Amino acid sequence: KNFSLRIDELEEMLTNNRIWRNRTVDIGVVTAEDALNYGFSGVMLRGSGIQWDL
Amino acid sequence: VKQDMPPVGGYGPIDYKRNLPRRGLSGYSMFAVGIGALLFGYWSMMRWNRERRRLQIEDFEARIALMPLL
Repeated sequence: KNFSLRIDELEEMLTNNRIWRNRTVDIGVVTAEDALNYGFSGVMLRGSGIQWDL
Repeated sequence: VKQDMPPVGGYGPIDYKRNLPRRGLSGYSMFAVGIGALLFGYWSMMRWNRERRRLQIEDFEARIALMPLL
């Protein structure tokens, strides 16, 4: 019950911050084909637009 | 028997959605507040600087009066 408010506090802290974005907006861009051919699984696929969950 | 089970009606609601209330004012309000603060500061500074110029002129003419004896 209380963990949703905890996640809301964390997302208020980190997501909207501009300094947090400046370290993460254009860092480590991986294409879908290069993620598939490198044996990536999980979030590495799901952050690249590949719809795949076990 | 006795085990760990949920009740007959189940448990209460549990949230899983992002909650950002969007608290604050519009841009026009804060910009107008800043402009009004700037205008108030400019007016107060103009009044105090004119008074300080008059005081400096008075002190300078005091030195003008005191110069020949020195």
